[PDB]
Amino acid sequence: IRLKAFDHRLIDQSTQEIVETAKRTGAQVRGPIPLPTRKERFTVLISPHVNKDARDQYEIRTHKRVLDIVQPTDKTVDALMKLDLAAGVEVQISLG
Amino acid sequence: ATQNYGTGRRKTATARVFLRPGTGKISINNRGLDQFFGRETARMVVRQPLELTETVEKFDIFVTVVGGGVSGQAGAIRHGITRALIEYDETLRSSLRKAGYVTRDAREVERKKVGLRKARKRPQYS
Amino acid sequence: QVNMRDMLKAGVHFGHQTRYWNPKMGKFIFGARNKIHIINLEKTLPMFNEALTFVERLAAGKNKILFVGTKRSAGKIVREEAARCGMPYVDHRWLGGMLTNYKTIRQSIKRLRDLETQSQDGTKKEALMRSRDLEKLERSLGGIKDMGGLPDALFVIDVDHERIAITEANKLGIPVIGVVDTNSSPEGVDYVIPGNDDAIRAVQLYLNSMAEAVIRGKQGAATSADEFVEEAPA
Amino acid sequence: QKVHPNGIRLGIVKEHTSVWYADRKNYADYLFADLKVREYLQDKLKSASVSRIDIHRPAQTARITIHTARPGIVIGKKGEDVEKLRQDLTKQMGVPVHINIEEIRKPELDAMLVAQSVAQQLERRVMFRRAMKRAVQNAMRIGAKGIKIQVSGRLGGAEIARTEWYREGRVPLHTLRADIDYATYEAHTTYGVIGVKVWIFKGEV
RNA sequence: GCAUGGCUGUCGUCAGCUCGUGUCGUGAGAUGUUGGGUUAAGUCCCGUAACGAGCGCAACCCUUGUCCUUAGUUACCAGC
Repeated sequence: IRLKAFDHRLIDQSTQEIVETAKRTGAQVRGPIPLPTRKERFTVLISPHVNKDARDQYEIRTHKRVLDIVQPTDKTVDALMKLDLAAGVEVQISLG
Repeated sequence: ATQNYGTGRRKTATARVFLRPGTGKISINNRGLDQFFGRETARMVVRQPLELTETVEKFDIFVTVVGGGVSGQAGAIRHGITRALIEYDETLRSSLRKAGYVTRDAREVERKKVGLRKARKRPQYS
Repeated sequence: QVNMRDMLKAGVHFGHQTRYWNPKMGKFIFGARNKIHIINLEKTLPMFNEALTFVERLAAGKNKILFVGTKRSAGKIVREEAARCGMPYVDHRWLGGMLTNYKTIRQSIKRLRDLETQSQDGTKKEALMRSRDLEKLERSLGGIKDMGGLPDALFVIDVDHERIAITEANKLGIPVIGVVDTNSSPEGVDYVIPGNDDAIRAVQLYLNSMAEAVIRGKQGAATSADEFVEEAPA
Repeated sequence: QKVHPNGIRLGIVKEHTSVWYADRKNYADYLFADLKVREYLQDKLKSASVSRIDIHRPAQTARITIHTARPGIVIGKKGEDVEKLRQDLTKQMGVPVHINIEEIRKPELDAMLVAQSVAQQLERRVMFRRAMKRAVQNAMRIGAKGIKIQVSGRLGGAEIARTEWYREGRVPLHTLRADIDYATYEAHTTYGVIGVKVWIFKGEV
């Protein structure tokens, strides 16, 4: 299982929404593993007509997060996907 | 047992240092110590905390170091072995706090800032 | 009290010097013995008894009497023979603008009514950051717990030291019970006491008369608190 | 000069107005939808004052929560505007569209709702200060702890660019812990262009 | 761009800039905000016709440096 979102106050708060709501149904799912983080810097110029040394630089992040089942016997999380997706979490399934 | 685990980081390096009783076995990344560090003064700097605590002949030393620069890995071992020597007791604690070996060197590189060219150098005006 | 040996033994007669001097006071002087001015002994006690007459006249009339004159040397008798339910007092320097800027002081007593109770809780240095300010507010606003109205009796123990309160009194029209000396001027004060402020005995024997005359005023007010409702002895 | 009071606190105080993840091949094909939605909706809802238009993207369609302080004007006789726009938001945004409407109880404590009224008053030829001394005290009988309102522009004069500045209460701006609203709505008079800035300060933490 | 909004440079990341009520002055003003000590700092302490409040400075945020807990694939190899 792999998860992609934009802020750690969603994506690392929806794993407990999956770990609790799958281990309850009997199957063993281990602890989630972090991945390296995408970081993209964007330095943009700020003045309309030119004054070059005034700048401003941003950064867009992307948090990744990987789950790991042990015994696949539950289609419970397959129906509870619209619940576990909330606003900006994308879940590609790797049911190991 | 008597295996002792020692880590140490200096200038974005990282060295696994294992320490156990032996007879002068100094091996790093499956290489000899004189062979690994080619023609530098830091061949003796890795021995400087060892010969200070008069244990140069009494241990096996197994070192695995990753990353960093050439003479930055040699500093990682020197900080790394001092943490491995103080797993025993605090008898050699005062022999190394006074020696200035235990403190990790915090001096890391500084980022380029806009307007400037280097970290602090700026172009010439008139 | 009215006794003469209270006046003789306390050290009332002596003045400051002969060059520290004011001829607006010089009507009430007796001599210049050994280059130190001797105040008059015979015009003091008729003035002094009639001052306590109007203290007692106010004290049974449900009002306030204010004790001032904060010197750290000899003002502790003002700290001591006060602090009861009918008389406020002061402990530190008189604040510039109190009777005239009383609207501000109503806002600054709001902090005083909390930081005693706020020290129930007591981070670590953050408790000391607010319990430090409780000492200064106790040093100045501590003697006044009354709020509302203005004090109808200002008892000034030293006129030369505090011209601030006399000016702010006469802008509002409240009686000022001053104790002048040789060098200080007898203007601005209402009921004069031509006395002295150079001994611990004289500053005490002026004030045992004042706090006793308000107890009998409160004893007179307790005599008259039944007169307010019942009319048979009223 | 005074970096924008949302762009320094996205994080510790406020959050985005639109949350959706997108791949690097479709990221710039959802932005151009969501930026000509907001130019569309405010030009239709010029009355029935609108403060915030949030957009979520659930699985494969949409969700929109339009906020008005007067929902009865928009939902008029059971959604005669709601289903009429929901037909026609799909024509700009090919997914099926949800439309949801909440209330903005205490309308005098959000900066967009306040600053739209300033443009209304200053285009009725109301005095530049009698409009605004009353538009701050009304927003101080209930609610906020500090308000700044700057009114800059032509201000009726010949060649005059003065700035009215009136403040009440406490407004910090170098504290990231605080909670500040901000809005700039403009005004087109019969001469000149007047811009209005609002800095409603709600409670801190 | 000297009809203006918006957005940026500059003095200068320099330590200042103002108000309420009060008193002094015929008035424009002034006092608070000066004095002694001290601070990167109008930062603090003691003083004091002023008592307070705001903007600022500080802290709140990010990152780097130490350790602890939760986590082990695609990362990791001390033991096997």
